Amino acid sequence: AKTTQEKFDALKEAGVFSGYPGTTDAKLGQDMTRAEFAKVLVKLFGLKEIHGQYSYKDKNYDAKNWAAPFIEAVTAEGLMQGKDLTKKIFDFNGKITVEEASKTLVTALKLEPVKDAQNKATDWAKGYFEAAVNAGLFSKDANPKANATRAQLVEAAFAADEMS
Ligand SMILES: [Cl-]
Ligand SMILES: [Cl-]
Repeated sequence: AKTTQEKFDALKEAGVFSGYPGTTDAKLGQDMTRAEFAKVLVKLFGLKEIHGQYSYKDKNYDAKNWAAPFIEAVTAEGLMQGKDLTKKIFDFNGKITVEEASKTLVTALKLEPVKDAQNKATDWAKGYFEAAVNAGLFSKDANPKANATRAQLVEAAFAADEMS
């Protein structure tokens, strides 16, 4: 049984997660931005970065934003969409949620959302969260609406990698 720390160390070795300067602390209790999570997905699934395309209207979403090539890759791949679709806002500094991460991973693994799933997720996500739980990516007792912890994302990424 690998611990969350051992799963993180393996993912860091692989270039999927990064740690922090000066310490071996992986901050497993802390949160992750949507920009960072798009980079995680690009590394985890070996996606091509997309330069010189900008699908969203967020302020400071341009060539000087380090995250755009990753955000564009997960967008073209169908993994992430904006937080709001009429204004085309990605919310790159916003934190990724359990249920958002669930939808990305379920889609990337070509799994099927569960129809008429009953759980605490936002309506759009109930099926994705349920599919993610059933695949072992998140615990049934996780809060789907919460910001996902780095621990949770490590576990989910690790499991997804094994399924691929
Ligand atoms: Cl921590
Ligand atoms: Cl969990």
